[PDB]
Amino acid sequence: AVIKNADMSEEMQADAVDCATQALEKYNIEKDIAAYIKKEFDRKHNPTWHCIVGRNFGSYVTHETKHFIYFYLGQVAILLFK
Amino acid sequence: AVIKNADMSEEMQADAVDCATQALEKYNIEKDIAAYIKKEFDRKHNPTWHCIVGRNFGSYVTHETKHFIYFYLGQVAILLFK
Amino acid sequence: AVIKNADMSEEMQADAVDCATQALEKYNIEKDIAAYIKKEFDRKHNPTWHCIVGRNFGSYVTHETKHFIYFYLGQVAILLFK
Amino acid sequence: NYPLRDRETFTEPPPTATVSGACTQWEIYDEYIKDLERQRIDEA
Amino acid sequence: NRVDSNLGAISSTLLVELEGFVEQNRFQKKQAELLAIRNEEVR
Amino acid sequence: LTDEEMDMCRKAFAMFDKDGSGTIDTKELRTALSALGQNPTEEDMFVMISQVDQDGSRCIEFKEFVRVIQINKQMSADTLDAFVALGGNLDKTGRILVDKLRSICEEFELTVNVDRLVKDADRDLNGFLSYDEFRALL
Amino acid sequence: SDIESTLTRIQGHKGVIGVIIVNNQGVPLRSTFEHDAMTKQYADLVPGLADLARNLVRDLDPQNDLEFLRIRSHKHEIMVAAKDDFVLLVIQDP
Amino acid sequence: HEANTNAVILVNKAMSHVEGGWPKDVDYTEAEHTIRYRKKVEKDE
Amino acid sequence: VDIAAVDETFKRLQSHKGVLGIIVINAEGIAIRTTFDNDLTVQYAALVSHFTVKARSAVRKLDGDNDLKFLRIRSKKHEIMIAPEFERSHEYYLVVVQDPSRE
Amino acid sequence: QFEDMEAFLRVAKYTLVKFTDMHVEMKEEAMDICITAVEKYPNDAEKCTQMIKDQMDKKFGAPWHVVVGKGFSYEITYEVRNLLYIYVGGRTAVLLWK
Amino acid sequence: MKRRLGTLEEIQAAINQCAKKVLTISKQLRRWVKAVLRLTGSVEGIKTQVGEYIR
Repeated sequence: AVIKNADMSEEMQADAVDCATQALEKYNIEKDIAAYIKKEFDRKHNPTWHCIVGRNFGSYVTHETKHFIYFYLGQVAILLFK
Repeated sequence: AVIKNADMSEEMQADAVDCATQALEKYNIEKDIAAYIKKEFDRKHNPTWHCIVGRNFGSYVTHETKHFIYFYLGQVAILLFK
Repeated sequence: AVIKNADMSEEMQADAVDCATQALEKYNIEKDIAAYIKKEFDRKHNPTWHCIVGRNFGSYVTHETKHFIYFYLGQVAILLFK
Repeated sequence: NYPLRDRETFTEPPPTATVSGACTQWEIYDEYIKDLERQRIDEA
Repeated sequence: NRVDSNLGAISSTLLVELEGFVEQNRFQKKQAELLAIRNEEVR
Repeated sequence: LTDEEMDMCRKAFAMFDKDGSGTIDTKELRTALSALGQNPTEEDMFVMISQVDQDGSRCIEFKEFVRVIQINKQMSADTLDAFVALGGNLDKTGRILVDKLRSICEEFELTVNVDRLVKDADRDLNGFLSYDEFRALL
Repeated sequence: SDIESTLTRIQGHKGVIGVIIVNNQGVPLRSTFEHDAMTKQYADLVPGLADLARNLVRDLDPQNDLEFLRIRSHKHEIMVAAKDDFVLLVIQDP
Repeated sequence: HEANTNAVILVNKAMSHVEGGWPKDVDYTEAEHTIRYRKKVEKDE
Repeated sequence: VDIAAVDETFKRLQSHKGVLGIIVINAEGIAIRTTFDNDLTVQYAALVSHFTVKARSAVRKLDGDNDLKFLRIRSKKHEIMIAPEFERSHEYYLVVVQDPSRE
Repeated sequence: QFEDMEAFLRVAKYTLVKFTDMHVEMKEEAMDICITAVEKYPNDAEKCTQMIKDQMDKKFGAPWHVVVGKGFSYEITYEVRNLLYIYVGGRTAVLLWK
Repeated sequence: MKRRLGTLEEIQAAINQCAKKVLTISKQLRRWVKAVLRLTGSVEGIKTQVGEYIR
């Protein structure tokens, strides 16, 4: 498990990893991963999110100051943000 | 211009399509595509957008009440939403 | 020309056979044969190929939906795919 | 309360390369003779 | 032999061998006498 | 890349892995450093090996041995020694000071010498030597 | 003075029309021809056949090698002595 | 109306081993047809 | 019947000194008659087919009106002899392997 | 200096790695599974490649590519740190790339 | 050989006294000059390799 760029609390980046990785192993396609994680992560921490998962990606997106993850995990990288 | 899914007004879609394609042609690198596609479309309409470019990624997004765009053009994938 | 197994559009099967036969005519060694057969088709159609040339070889390989070709010329064998 | 800041994404696809070779009984014989020679060198 | 086993071994020597380099100084004492010795016989 | 570099590489690999393990373990490496006088920590040597160890072995071998010699050697034949002889102290200017040669003949205490060489290697016929005519001297 | 005497003997028999020596990659050195519009033809066509034939022979049982080769056309006998340093050609109609 | 994935490729796995040089799917090496093929190339004057 | 004649030619050739082998292979690289086992057969057929079409293309390129009726490669063990007869409706480069060391 | 094919096959039982970019545990697991494949089915080599890449398919990577053979040539594009080329039994050779 | 096997100035001084010593052993018994030139050039090359290394 490798994280690259982040400013959230350490306890919720641990929550983010333990939410994401077993969900990744649970499913096989990756539209539904980025539905399931964000619905769960709404109900767990805070009432609005957006997540992207995948490979070969580029984006430009606005994160509220205390919310940003760039996973690099199984060579399927996840980025998630408020 | 291949558009898979949206729920949004259509002349702004016209601005979406041309501000995607000439941005793609003017630029030559992966990140700066979605850099321009936000920045211009940002300063035109509204201060908040989020935009994704690449191949083999994936996301669910919550439904934006009237501003959501996905492209597929010349093995380039682009998403826009509010 | 002899083809034992293929699942791909015949209009570029003709492309495959005319690409391989002039290669086999021109060069006089069998590394540069598998060089050219990839190289020129790579600059034709797609970004990714793999190509094997020899006699009495065994292989298991994941297919591609419309890119998998198993030639046979003059007791000299060719495979190529995406 | 909290404000809006923005970031970008640099994705590195795993590095790739091209390898070309030709297997034939002559190649194999020569290599085994070499592997055997280093065995004698190690022994001596 | 006496005039060209010397003078093709006098031109075969190697003076400097392989701080502490003062040992080289000591080393270059020794072979000095060598060439001197050999030269005398040819003379 | 050459053929005698393989000879020296084999001799030095013999020198390092001195017991005969076929793999450079840390103790023989520290033995080599301690013969050269150095006794560093047991955490910097880890990082040094981890940059040189590619296979994950914690022990480097002859392929890795020549990989590091290859990068350090050919990354950084007769151009340099004849070049830096005297003109390479001048760096593409073609004018060598006579006082440098007077100093060279001063320090090495040579019995008889006349500097007519520089008088009769003068190919621009001014009183100095450019680099091509400097090689013509050599 | 043995190599050139053998060249002079071998180039003066009843059918010989040309002797060629070519290096590893190319550079046909010491031809024997009054013009050089067809020496280069030999030098870049024939050693492909020589090393291709070394492939054919050696593939069978790798203790084996190739030494010589002959191609007899209708009007020509192209004899090639290939080996590690070079390739050598002698052309002769019987 | 709000989710996306790229156009996903599909891939299963296929095999190949090369043995011999008969003209087409008329003939197969692991059968008897080789004998009769050589027979119809053996009796031509 | 001429089948006795061609088999007789095999014993004519094969009665000579040192002649290890005779085989006939057509333009599609498939052997027809053999004298060896099956795998040394198929590797000869493939190798010699490719080599002789390269050599004929070489000679035809070198001179327009000259073809070859002959080919002879050498070992230190056995002097493979290839003969071809390039024609239409038949082109049967027969190949012998022999050596004068034996017997 | 042995004097046939057969004494060469008497000596040649080692499985030398011709060239490889693999981790050491990667290398030992892949090397041993390929030798078990080659010893298991010398005759039909298709199902040797069946076994090799389907084990590597479930365990190590979703894409894999195995080529076993006797005499051949190849040019592939492969992502780095995942290439194995070994000589097994002094004759048979196996290319393996993801 | 000294070309093959070449605070810094102490070492350079020692090398050059060693070369002086080769000539002194010669004393007990023109290419002299060019040998001496290529030696000193090689020593200065050692020094500038070092000086770029500290960068």
